[PDB]
Amino acid sequence: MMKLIINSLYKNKEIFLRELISNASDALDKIRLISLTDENALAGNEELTVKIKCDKEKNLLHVTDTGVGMTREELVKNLGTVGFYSAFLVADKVIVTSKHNNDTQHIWESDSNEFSVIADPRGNTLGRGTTITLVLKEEASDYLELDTIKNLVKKYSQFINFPIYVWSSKVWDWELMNDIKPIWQRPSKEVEDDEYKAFYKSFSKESDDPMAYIHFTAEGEVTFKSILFVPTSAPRYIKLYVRRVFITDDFHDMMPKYLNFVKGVVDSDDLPLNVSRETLQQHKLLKVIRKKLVRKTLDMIKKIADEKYNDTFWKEFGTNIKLGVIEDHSNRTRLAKLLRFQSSHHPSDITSLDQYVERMKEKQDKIYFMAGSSRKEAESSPFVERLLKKGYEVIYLTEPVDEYCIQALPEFDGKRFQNVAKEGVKFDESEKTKESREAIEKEFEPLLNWMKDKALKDKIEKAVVSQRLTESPCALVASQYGWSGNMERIMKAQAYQTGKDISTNYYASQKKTFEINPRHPLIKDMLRRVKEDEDDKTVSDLAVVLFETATLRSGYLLPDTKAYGDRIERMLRLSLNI
Amino acid sequence: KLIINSLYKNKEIFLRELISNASDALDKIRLISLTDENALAGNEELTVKIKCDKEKNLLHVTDTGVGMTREELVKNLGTVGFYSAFLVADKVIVTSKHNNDTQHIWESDSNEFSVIADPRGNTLGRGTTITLVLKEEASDYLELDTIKNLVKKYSQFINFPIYVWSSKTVWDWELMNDIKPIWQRPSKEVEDDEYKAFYKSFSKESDDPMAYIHFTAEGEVTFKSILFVPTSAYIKLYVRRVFITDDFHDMMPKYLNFVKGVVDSDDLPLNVSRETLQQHKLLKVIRKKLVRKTLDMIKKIADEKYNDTFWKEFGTNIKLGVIEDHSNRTRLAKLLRFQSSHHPSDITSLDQYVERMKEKQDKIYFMAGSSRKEAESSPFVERLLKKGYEVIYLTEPVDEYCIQALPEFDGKRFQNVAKEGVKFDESEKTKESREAIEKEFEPLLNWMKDKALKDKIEKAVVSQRLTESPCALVASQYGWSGNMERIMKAQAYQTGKDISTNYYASQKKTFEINPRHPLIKDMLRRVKEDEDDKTVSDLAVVLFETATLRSGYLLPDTKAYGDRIERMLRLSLNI
Ligand SMILES: Nc1ncnc2c1ncn2[C@@H]1O[C@H](COP(=O)(O)OP(=O)(O)NP(=O)(O)O)[C@@H](O)[C@H]1O
Ligand SMILES: Nc1ncnc2c1ncn2[C@@H]1O[C@H](COP(=O)(O)OP(=O)(O)NP(=O)(O)O)[C@@H](O)[C@H]1O
Ligand SMILES: [Mg+2]
Ligand SMILES: [Mg+2]
Ligand SMILES: [Mg+2]
Ligand SMILES: [Mg+2]
Repeated sequence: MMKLIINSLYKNKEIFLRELISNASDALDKIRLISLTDENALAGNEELTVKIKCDKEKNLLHVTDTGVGMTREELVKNLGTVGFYSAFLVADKVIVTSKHNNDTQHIWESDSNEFSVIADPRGNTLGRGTTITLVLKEEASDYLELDTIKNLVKKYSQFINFPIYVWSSKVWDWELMNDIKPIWQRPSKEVEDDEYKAFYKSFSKESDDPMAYIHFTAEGEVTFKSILFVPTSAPRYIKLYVRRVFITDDFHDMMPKYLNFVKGVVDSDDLPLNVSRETLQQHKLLKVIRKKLVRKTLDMIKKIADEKYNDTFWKEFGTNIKLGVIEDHSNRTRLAKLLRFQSSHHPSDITSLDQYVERMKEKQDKIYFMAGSSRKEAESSPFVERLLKKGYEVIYLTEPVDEYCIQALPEFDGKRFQNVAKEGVKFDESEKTKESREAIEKEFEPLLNWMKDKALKDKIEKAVVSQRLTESPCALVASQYGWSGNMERIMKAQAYQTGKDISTNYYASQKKTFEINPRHPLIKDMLRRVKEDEDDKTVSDLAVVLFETATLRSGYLLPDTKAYGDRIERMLRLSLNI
Repeated sequence: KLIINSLYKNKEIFLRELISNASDALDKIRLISLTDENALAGNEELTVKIKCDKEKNLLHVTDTGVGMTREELVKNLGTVGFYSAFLVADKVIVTSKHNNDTQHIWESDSNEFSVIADPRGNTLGRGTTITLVLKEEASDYLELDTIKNLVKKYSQFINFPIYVWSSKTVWDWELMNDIKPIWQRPSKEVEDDEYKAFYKSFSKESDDPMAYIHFTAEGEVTFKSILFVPTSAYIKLYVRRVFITDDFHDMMPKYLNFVKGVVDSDDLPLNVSRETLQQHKLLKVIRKKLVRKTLDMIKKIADEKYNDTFWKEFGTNIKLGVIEDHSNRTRLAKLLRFQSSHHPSDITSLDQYVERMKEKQDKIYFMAGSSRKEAESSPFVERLLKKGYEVIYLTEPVDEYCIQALPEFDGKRFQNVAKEGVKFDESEKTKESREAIEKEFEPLLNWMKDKALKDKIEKAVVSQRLTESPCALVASQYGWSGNMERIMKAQAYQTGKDISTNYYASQKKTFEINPRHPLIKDMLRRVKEDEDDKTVSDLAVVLFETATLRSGYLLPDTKAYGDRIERMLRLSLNI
């Protein structure tokens, strides 16, 4: 898009200046950074400033910085291959006078297409820096006013930490337009809400408010002031200053990987200023600063209003909190309180763990969960039937990270987690219920022994009477430390996309505990016809099909769909005549 | 203090690491001299001079390389490598002169150290001398007979002159080294064992390379190169025989990142910057020639070895190659291997599939699965197999993508058996017989479309691809199959999210039925008797839900499926 930018930004026509001030300030950051390890880098031009002149006589607008500038080699690359082209929205011809420490002064000219670089016939005028000169077009020929620049600078120079002067009448002399003092250095009581929002937009754009922000000052082992932000959306970051001097935004180990979405500034008066980037990154004080940034980020996330947290924060950054529980051992408890999940308590609303706890029964000491690939799968599962009926709430885990997240959290507020698809599910039992159960177990013993010893031999660990089923005839339960259906699934996907066929593992190719419902009509009939004739194949063929459907119902992959299907066929044939 | 009596087996390797280091220092100062004329001021020469001393019990390894500054001496020297010098000595004296600093002396007694300015001052001009005060238990190294064979043993591929202090019965330096590079020699004269020894000199891998190629490039650019294929999953750039770098990451395309070798060009600029030389026009011409010659090498590998060994290791690289490299796609397509229904385990080439194709067969049929077993027991391939058509099986994630980037092989288009478009030719007697049976089952076709499976299927038709299977779900040509439903939705669940309202995930499929199948015949038989019957209603849904799993898709509602199954199980027992 050559000339297809002028019309798409006819709204933001005045931003040409903001884009130039931005560039000037960046150039000033770079040379100031070089001078921290080179005592005579400022020798060409002592001051670090932004100067703007209106040359209405010649139709020129001058933006002069005393920054790093550009070399002969840098002029042909950087100025060619928003941004710098923003100048062409108000200028037909663009000329930049520039002087770098490692080369002589040159003048770069361009209409918009081709280019040419010549040495400035005047010699070295700036000493160091760059002057952006714009041959201002007809409709833009009004910026060269004694108040237009004055007012535009005073709104687009906000948050520029270098002094900006304009050549003005009063005698023609420079006049300071901005305030050099950083807003992160100002006390919180004085900084307005709009100012914090405007700051967020100034270094990340997007023209929408941050989700949240925190402005703090640190006391103790290390001293620094900081402003941190939570963006409104997960993008699909942190600027470090030492004694008010910009150093870098390339330090990625500032925040742990789970809090990578956080944006902001850190200004430390304790870090070494007159040192290299490699030395500062591995500095011991940085690890202290980091621990403080994480805690203050979590303070900020915690402060988000209840509804907004669930409806907005959780939706974008819930996974990050889940990864946080796994990574951040020292902040685990704070993070566990930030977790939100779906549960049987409501069809869609998410719940905290504290809210789950408050809803618990007096003698319930396990936080129950069902892990699936979708809510629907998890909620229509055979394992939640009795729990739900008797009023136990079950958390539903529908993302693959969820199970590693729970698996990394031994307890929550004195309560241990229990996977309903696994051994360890308990119901408080009255003496009447308890005894009525023991009678059932003995009544169904000839069916349990038949299933284990012949019908389903070498398929199941054992066959028992279940206490977790309502509507379902049977289900497959994994051992307490074994793999569930959801884990088998997650692992098989991982072993296919990356792994080298982990078929003969340990607790992957193992048999499960086959639990039956003594009140289900079909199991009742099955007990009857087995005691009469144990070698009745019609019952034996029916046990296999029932077991294989339980496999699917339980969340496990079927070992051979061809055979299963062929059984279903035979069943359907002897269910009619076909 | 756990290396002295173990590292031894390789016990005399202290010299190899010291020769290697000297050569690196020599390589580095020469690299600086290309842009800087004042680099070789202290010394004009670039040598390695080893010297023996019986009386003082000292062994000096002297180089005229870059040298080390005082700051570097403290950091670099200390904790394979430089430490190996403590296997034969218990005190290493390092004298070093660098262009940016005065001459210093570093000494270490394996534990502690010290670094002071040399009392003698500048005696080296530029470089380092490593003095070894040998142990009296392993001081055999100061013997002329021993040192002469030891330097030749570890300087075969060192391209700087190595000298030793010797005499003829007149003391002077002698050359134990031929600095003409292996790549610059004529291809005929270089022995096979020399190419192998060269591979281990820079890879430090011990084992042989799987394959190698040594060629001289001609035409648009001229260079000499030796490229290697390793046995299990870095290119050195030289200009005018002068080492430049090995940090040019894009020398080879990403798919061929396993290739190791050297490139020596007399057409590239020498006295220029690394940044500049990386973007030079001739380098891209070299890059294109490296790929083609690499592929030439991969093609020269014998048949069995290719499938048994190359394919097992780098097969995935070739598949990624077909996708990445548009220019060499046709060359790469011929390197692809897949399993097929021709043999239970053997993999086949596409040319081999083509040679087996039927007279008037225009398509290469493929079935994609999570494993071979699901692919080979798919309803989709039933009649193709029976009629003698071969089906390629795609059991890996990349496969789907690989074939997709290949619009044709040798004039043939690929056909997914899970998708509409499988062809079976027929005579007028077969075409009319089909059109008769098709109109015979049409009442059932509309009953399944408008009653039984009203909003679950796109259309119900009579299949020509089944033998044993009663039915199957067939995908649209512009739709997703079962395997692609996975690949996509096991990444929307894994990474993506909110893909319920996707492109075509909740899209209905074509429900094909087998007219010769007992259950489909008796379903047609009973569809005219009542129709309002809930037994055939259940029969058809249960069969449709079983066809789904059987077709590679997933069951909408598993519970409802279970509930159906058990009502049928009620009939088969209590009745
Ligand atoms: N005043 C200046 N002094 C020195 N170099 C400059 C100046 N203005 C522009 N440049 C060079 O031109 C390049 C592009 O500038 P610009 O198009 O504004 O993008 P940017 O500032 O790098 N990033 P953005 O903030 O998105 O515009 C910069 O990387 C500089 O190297
Ligand atoms: N003769 C020498 N001249 C200049 N520098 C040297 C010399 N010998 C060793 N060094 C320095 O000491 C460092 C450590 O050497 P060494 O322990 O052999 O590892 P390395 O040379 O970096 N790589 P490698 O030898 O493959 O393990 C090197 O990085 C060199 O900078
Ligand atoms: Mg910019
Ligand atoms: Mg069958
Ligand atoms: Mg070494
Ligand atoms: Mg039921």
